[PDB]
Amino acid sequence: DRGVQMLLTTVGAFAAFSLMTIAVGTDYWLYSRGVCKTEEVMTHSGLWRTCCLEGNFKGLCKQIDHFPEDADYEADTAEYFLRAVRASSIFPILSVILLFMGGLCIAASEFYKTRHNIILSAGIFFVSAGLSNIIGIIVYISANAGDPSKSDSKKNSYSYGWSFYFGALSFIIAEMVGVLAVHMFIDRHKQLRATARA
Amino acid sequence: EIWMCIVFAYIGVSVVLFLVSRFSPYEWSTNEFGIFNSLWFSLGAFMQQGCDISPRSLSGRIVGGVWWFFTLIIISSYTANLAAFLTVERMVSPIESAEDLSKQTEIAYGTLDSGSTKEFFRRSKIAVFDKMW
Amino acid sequence: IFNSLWFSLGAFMQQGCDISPRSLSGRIVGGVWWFFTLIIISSYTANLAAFLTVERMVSPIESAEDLSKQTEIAYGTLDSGSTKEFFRRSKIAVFDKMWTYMRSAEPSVFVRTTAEGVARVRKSKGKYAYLLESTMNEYIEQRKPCDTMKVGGNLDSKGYDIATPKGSSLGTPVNLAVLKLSEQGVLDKLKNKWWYDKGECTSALSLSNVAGVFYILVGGLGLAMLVALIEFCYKSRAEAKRM
Amino acid sequence: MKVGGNLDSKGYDIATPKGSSLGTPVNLAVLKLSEQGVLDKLKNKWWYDK
Amino acid sequence: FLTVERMVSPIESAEDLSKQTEIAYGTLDSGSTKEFFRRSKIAVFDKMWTYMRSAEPSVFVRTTAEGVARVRKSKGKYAYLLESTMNEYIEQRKPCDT
Repeated sequence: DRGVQMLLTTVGAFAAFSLMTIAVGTDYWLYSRGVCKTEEVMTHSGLWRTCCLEGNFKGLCKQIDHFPEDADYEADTAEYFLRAVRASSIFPILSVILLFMGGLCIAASEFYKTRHNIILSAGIFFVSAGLSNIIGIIVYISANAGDPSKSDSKKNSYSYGWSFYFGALSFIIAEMVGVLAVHMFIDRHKQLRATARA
Repeated sequence: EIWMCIVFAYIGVSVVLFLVSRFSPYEWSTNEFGIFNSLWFSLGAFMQQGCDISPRSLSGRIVGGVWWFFTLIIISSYTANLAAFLTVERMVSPIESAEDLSKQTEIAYGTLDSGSTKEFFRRSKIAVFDKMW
Repeated sequence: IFNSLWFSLGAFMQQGCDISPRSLSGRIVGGVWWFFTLIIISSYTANLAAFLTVERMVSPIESAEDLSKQTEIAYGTLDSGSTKEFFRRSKIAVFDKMWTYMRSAEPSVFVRTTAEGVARVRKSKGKYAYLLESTMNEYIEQRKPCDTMKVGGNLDSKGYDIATPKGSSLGTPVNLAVLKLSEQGVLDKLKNKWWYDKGECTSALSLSNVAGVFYILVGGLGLAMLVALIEFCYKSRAEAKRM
Repeated sequence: MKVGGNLDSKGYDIATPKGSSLGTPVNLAVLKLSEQGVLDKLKNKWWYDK
Repeated sequence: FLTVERMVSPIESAEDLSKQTEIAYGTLDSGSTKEFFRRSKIAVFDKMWTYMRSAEPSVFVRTTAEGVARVRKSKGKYAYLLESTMNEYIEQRKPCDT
């Protein structure tokens, strides 16, 4: 049914957008021992700052420095490019923006019933948001492999938090909603052709 | 992380293939790439088990080609790393420092009930020994 | 022309083909391409396995005997001091062969003093090792830029003592004081304060090893989507003008 | 197996009576043995060689 | 399997025998062969002598006939050190298992 499909698509789009927004903002991305305001202690690393956990200075959210220029080293250009991409968090933010645009397209689709191309644009935005979320996850993990505290699971035993899994769940919902949006675009054009046949 | 990203890439590839195969009304269906069929195609491509259908459009073929390259690289890497693991034996010690014993709790540790070692830990000003003691 | 490229790509990736050549020449082309693909893919897998295995068997030097047998990395002591005298007079089968290596070696592994000998290790990008006191080794390990490290255990045993003139009233009380500090742990705390408290410093394949294939996959997905929308827009504009 | 470094520093010494004629020559004997590596050889013989 | 088989290297010199310990080696219980190791200071030779002197069970053999017999009965886990001229002669004798 058109109504239940639209309701499910709207609910899923809102859920994915909220999950992505929470994941970007929240700092429970990774559990790893680190030093606040660079004493080492267990911390929950996020996307911009990491706060001390069960430590002497517990609650100190030290900002994550993405350019360790202590040794004044540059190495290759690719490492600097990856560090810059991680630091700006361009891809999770782009995923959030694309999810918002898809949601606004879905909302505006009700106002403009005769314009079926809006629903297709919403589906494209949702799929692109999922792709950007995938890129962001890949870049995040790759840059995390640079530092020993976020790597070496054998000894460090780092753990991913619920905020990271919120973004993982956000990608799945956005892809699921993108399937529904394309299905509704297909149904709308099929109905238009069926009406013209009569 | 590799397995998680493999699952995510599989889902994304399936969705993108379904979208590029059936979104255009001017292609209406000539192909059989529904969402279920797209998921089946991607799963078969990843396991290198062939396919009952193949994409015919340029976009669907680009999606299939990049997924095939990804699958080839990933399967070869899995086989190579399994061979490396089965060839070389790497036995490591879970504990190699005093501070590591203090940090963990699964492995117990103790000293003489009466001796110099007891007084060393009972009276100590280093951070590690107190956490140990 | 378009379907031939698709067949060749599918054959190279060893994936399911929708069509197969039926003529003799087409089948010859397919067969030689299949043989080439089989050889190339097997070669890639075998070379990757060799890379990973050889990297897995690599073991860094930890002890002196490990350093003694291998010759790729040079090592040497000071031009003077007790380091050479220890090796020259050593009768241990491990240490003596190290002394013979340094005596006959070009360029001279011996350094004028510790200052640039440590810098020699720094500028040798891991190809040269320096032998010196453990206490000073730990100090440099804890100083900027934190690029040198101490491996293994001590080759011999020495000690630093409080020096007092022979026949002095401060001999016995100082000796008792030194033991009292060691028993209480003051000496250990002082060593920690001036070395570490004031210091300035797996097997499975990781995502970093295969990040490029993920980037290529997502870029291909984006390019395919862009092509699909371009085709759809062109078809819509063509149909709109016709109607 | 033994893992990690030593926690502290301790030594074994040759006990002698207070104010005895053997106190001094024994001290030089131990120090002289250490320089020539006899003590290292003696430890190696009874620990690793045997 | 294939890589490990390719990495397998049989012992080929005195040094290779000294480094490993799975394959035991012995000498005559009394003779010039035993005296050679005792009054030896070269790093390869004396390193074995520490093993030979302190070994359980004793690797020394009373008679040369028993030593060669033990080599054959040990299916390759035991090695015999003896004069080259007699070693070559036995190698050409039946059943040609040494």
